[PDB]
Parts: sequence; structure tokens; C-alpha cells
Amino acid sequence: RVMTRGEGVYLWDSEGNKIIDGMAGLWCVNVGYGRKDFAEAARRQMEELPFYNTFFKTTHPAVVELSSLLAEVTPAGFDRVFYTNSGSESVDTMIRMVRRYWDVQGKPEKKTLIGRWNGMAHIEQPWWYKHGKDMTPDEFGVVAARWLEEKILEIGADKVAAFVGEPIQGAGGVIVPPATYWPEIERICRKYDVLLVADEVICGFGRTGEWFGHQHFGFQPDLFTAAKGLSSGYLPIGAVFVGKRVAEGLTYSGHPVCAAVAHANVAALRDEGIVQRVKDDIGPYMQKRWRETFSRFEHVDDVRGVGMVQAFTLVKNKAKRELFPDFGEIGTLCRDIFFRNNLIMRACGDHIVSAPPLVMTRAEVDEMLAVAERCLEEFEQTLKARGLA
Amino acid sequence: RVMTRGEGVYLWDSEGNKIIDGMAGLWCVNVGYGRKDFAEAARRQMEELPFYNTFFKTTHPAVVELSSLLAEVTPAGFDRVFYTNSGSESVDTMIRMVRRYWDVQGKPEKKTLIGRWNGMAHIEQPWWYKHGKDMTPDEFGVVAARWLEEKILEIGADKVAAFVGEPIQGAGGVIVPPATYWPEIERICRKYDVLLVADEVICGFGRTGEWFGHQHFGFQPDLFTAAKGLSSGYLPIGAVFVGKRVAEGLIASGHPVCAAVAHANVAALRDEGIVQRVKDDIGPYMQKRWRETFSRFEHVDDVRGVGMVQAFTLVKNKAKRELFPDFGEIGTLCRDIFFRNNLIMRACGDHIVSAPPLVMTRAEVDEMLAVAERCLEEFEQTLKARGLA
Ligand code: NA
Ligand code: NA
Repeated sequence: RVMTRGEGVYLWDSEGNKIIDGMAGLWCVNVGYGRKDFAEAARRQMEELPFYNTFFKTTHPAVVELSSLLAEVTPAGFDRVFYTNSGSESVDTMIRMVRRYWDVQGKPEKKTLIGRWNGMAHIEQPWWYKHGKDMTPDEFGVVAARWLEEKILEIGADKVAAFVGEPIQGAGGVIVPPATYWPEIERICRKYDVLLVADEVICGFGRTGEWFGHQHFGFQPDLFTAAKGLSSGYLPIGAVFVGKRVAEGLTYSGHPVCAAVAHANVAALRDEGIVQRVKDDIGPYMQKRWRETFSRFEHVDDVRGVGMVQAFTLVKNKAKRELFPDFGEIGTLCRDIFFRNNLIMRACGDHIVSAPPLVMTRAEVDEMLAVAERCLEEFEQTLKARGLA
Repeated sequence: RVMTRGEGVYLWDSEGNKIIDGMAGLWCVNVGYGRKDFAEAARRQMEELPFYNTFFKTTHPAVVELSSLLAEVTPAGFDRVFYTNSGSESVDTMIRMVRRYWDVQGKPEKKTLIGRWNGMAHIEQPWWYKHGKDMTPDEFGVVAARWLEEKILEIGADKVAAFVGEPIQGAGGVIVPPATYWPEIERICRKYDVLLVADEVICGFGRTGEWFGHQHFGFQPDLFTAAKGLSSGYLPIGAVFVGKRVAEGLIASGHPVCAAVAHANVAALRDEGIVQRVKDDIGPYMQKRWRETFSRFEHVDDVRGVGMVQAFTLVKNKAKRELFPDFGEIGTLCRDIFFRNNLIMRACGDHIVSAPPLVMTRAEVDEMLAVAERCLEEFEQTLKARGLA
């Protein structure tokens, strides 16, 4: 099978089958497929001026225009932006910046960054279904955030540079933390004089209904990182957005052609009302319909989501919060059913996740959920037959 | 001062000044500026199919086409290519591959990579002018290579995964190793069961007259890495080329738009005879003329280069091989003169380096060197006038 075409939320193959891309590429095709206007933006920039040499102390006008527009949609205080070619480069750049910041502050010892599972250290993820015991989600959020305080005290605050986290952990199975989590993380970071970094690789550019995930969860990072969601994936790009504290402690970056396409993308997300529509219209619709569709199944639990990112977990016994053995095997079984039915929704372990293009219509939401629901019927029937139910 | 246009080896500013780009952007605009055909390649790919989903078990046709073409210009045995968005990503990917290779081989202790100055370790660079003492270059090449053996023995061979090096160290000042160096490096790597990796960030895509620097020096690495020279910089891209031994060990990618541009670039380099012309024609001319132009100056020594990469070093006393103090200050002085005269040649410490687009004509070589020559005359006079001669 070869892919021949994409438009909106759909991909087409050489056999003429229409496939619903419920993952928007790599969680990043937020304006959807088929933006021929972006092709023109790239063509024009490459015909005119695809380079800009550091010999000149000025900045390529496409990059200037992108930065000016980004400033309008990012939170106040993020006036320094460092462009990269990818999320990976953004993470590397962020790490170097955090460390340099502390060097400049006269604290070169402060070099370790702390992140989460699913000069490095890691803490457990705020996954209540697995780790919550008989705590309420609110109680658990405080406990899970305090794992950061524990790790800071273990390493020593004078050696810790920063905590880095995705507002919602995407690759981890869309683990949505309790409401109490990020405020406690923030208290802990500020208490121990540790920088706070939001990784917006998946939550960026409208995914949660706000422009950035950290805005939805109401925390104020010192920096945040972005990947190719910045261009809806149409060309490789990323960025590190630097807040006032770190900027003060610390011009040429950005491939001009990719910047021109990113500018067209961000302008579309704003001017065509796409992000606002997630917040006001399609987000709440998706979240309601997602929950109406999946909550009833015997082996589905923890149905969850915000804006246009959503998920659930396949489980052996809901009443016991008992997961299937060999976490991942059942998810793969379920994912194969979706794929056989020309629906792209992926599995992380036994979590099923979705992040369709933000432009998805209500009818398209219901179309996707109808296929998914039919697939889950088959999944449940298949479990029974294999004696795994 | 704003850049407004580029064509061939030239850039122009908003005042209409012509600037000679003797560095080809970031050592990478090998086909030159002004390739309007590349804009069309990008437009067409973005109009038709800028994405390709892993849902399909096939590869995007532009990537297939690029790989097929690359296979015709790389050495035998490199039939696995992993595409990235940049040189930096290529290095990261290579490091993960070399470590995974050894894990699969059942030698999980092999994790350290060794490189050179200018989980990681470093050895000294084969810079004869500084380190050669009373050795001939050939004798020094063997000694400098044996620094790798000394380092491997210090660490423990069973802990060492790979040695990584640029065939000619570009950012280090175009340090061209003696003829004896790379064969001894290779021998040592084989002796200690260490992988050999060539970093083609600057030597790649025709810079030395061969397609790749490792070919010029006659060694066969197990992997090699490339950066955006693969597209002459027109879009972000990189790659890791994986040899048979490693590819098979692992068995036991690519943004389609960037791939389409890279394919146009490689096709041009080949079909327009650009690389062949470096080997047979412009390279030998550049090297001769570079040496004729610079060798006579009292404070210039170690005039060097291969193909279309060349350099020299500003020195306090040639007879004594005595460098200026505060290495870098004099290079900056000289570079500033170049820039004032609208010539882009850069300084790496007190090394002056050049790597112009490969399409430079003989007339353009002479034009560039005539400017550089006048700048060196000024440099010598300013040195005397400052009492630094
Ligand atoms: Na802002
Ligand atoms: Na080959």
C-alpha cells in the first residue's frame, strides 16, 4: 500500500481507500493536510532568498516576521526565541541554555535536569490509574508532584538546573495529570530555585484549546520547547521560547524557508480561528463524544482528554484497576483492528491515543468515533473468544 | 546592512554591494546560490505529497529516489541510510546506533566514543605545525594516530564503541592530517574492535574532489554522518550512512520535501559534473593559486588545502613555527579586514579558512584571491604599525 494524497483529516492510498488520520501525522499536522498555500509560501521564499548570512548583523525578514507573529500568540514575556530544525534540537538547545544560565549566575554546579519516565534524572509519572492507590486524583497530584521535591533533595538543590515536563505526557499515553499537580510542581521548583521548562512538543499550537499546554494547566515555565507543530509538519522546524528571567541571564537562528512556512501555519491557526474553535467548539464536542463513546466498554477505563488530545486505557478489570499482563500486547491487538479499518489511532502500551488535525469537523469527529466504536465492539468480542476477557 | 540576493558565489546587500562568499554559507552551499530549480522541486513536492505516514509499510517515493541516487555516489556497502533534519541529529543518531550495535553484539560495555579536540573522550588533533616537534609530517602522522591507541588503552578497549573524526577538521581550522594518519587510525580501530566513523559535515558532497573526505584519504568507515551539505543548505537535512557490518548488526525516515530538494542537489552535483570538476580542474587550480598567493607573506605559514577547502595560519615567526599569543586575536584582526572588503573568509583562532561554492570559476578564484591578497598586504602593514610584527 502506498499513500497518494492527503486532505484535511484524510489520507488516501493507491487502492482508493480513505484513511482517517486520528493522530495528525506525528501529533503535529494541526492545520490538516492539503495546504497548497504553504507550498506557495515555500516556493516564494526559495525563489527570493532561502539564505541569510551571519556576515550581516541583521536577521532574515521571514524570521523577523515569524517572531513578530509568534509574540502575538505566546504568553507575555517570551520575547526571545531560538529557532531549531526539530524538537530534538530544541531539547538540546534548552539544556545548553539552562546550564549556561546557571553558569552566568555563578552556580556552575547547577547542571542536572530532572524529567519523568515515559546530568539527567527521572521521577515517576503522575499516572493515577496505576499509582494512585486509594488516593483521590487531587491527593495523588500532590503526592506525584512531591516526587520532584524528593528527587531534588536526593541530588541536592545546588546541583539541579531544571525540571522539564510535557503538560500532558503524549508519548507516554496521554497521561493527564490531576489539577493539583502542576501548581505543586511549580511551588517545588521555585522553592528550590530550579528552572521550570514546559515541553510543548505535542501540546503546542492549539492542541489543548489554548495556544500552549502550560496555559491550560496554568503554570508559568521559564522556557518552553516546540517541535514541527510550529509548521504543522510541512517543513522541519522547532524553537525554544525564553522567558524574561532566563533571557536576562543570557539573533541568527532559523532556516528562512522553514520560517516562511511556519509563519503561514501560525497565521492560519490564528486568522482562520482554528485554535479558538478548539477552545470553544470542537474541543468540548470531541471530549464529550469521546467519553460517550468509550466509557461503556467492559475493558476500557480512564477515558480522558483535553481539547483535541484524548485517550483511554485497555484494562483487564475496571473494578480492580487491573491492567493486562505484558502491557502493550493488548494495545497492539486493538491498534491492528483500527488499522484494518482504515483508522489511525495508535497505542502506547495498552493506552489508546488520538490527536487529530484541529480542523476536524463535528461530522468527522462522529465518523471517526463510529469506526472506533465498531472496532472496540470487535475487540471486546475478540477478547472473549481468545479467553482473555 | 541587509542581504537581498545571492547567485553563484556572490551575495548582494541592500546598498548593492557584491560580497564574495568564500565559505559557501556554513561550508555547505556546494552548488552555489540562486538555484531556482530547487524552489520548483520543493513546490512540486509540497503540492503533491509533503507527508508519508508509517501506517503504510512503504517509503515515500522522493525518499526512495534520493536513496537510490545516493547509492550510486557513496562507496560500496552503504545501502542503509537514516535521514535526519541536521548534522547535529546525524551525530546523535550515529551515537545511538553505535551503542545499539554493541548491545546487539553482546558487548554492552562498549559505550564510549572517542573524538578529537576542536561517554565521550578526546585525543589531540594531528596538527603538525604545533605538535610536530622535529618529526616530518609522515612520522608525526603515525605518532598522532597512536594517540588513539594510548587513549583506548587508558579507557579499556572493551569500554570503547567508536572513534569519530572529520577527514579534515573544518571548524578546527582545516587541519589536514599527514598521509600516514588515517591508515594508522584505521589499523588501531580494527586492532581494538572499535568502530570507525567519518564525520562528513564539511568534507561531504564534493568538497575534497571526491564525493566524501574519507574517500580522499582512502579509509572505509563503518558509518559516516552528513549535514545539510546534502541539500546545499537549501532545506534542512542530514543523514547517517550505515555500512554493511553495522546495518546487519542492527537488523539483528526523511522529510519528503527536504528529500526532493536533496535529490535535485545531488543530481546537479553529479549530472552537471560539479564534483568531477573539483577533482580534475578547479580543485588543482584553487590549490596552486592559493599557495602562490599566500605563501610569500612574512606572517603566513602552513598554507594548505585539498579540492575546494583551503587554509593557512597567521604566525608570529615562520622560521620558529611561533604562534601569536592569545590565539584568535590576530585571526579576528585579519578577518575584519576581509569583511571590510566584502570577502567572506573566516578565522578559526589564527587559522584563516575558505570553502567556496564548488561551482566557482577560475576567473572567480582569481577575483577572490586578488581581494584576499590586497587584504593580507594591509594586514602585514597594520601588524608593523601596531608593533606586533
Ligand atoms: Na508573547
Ligand atoms: Na554506494
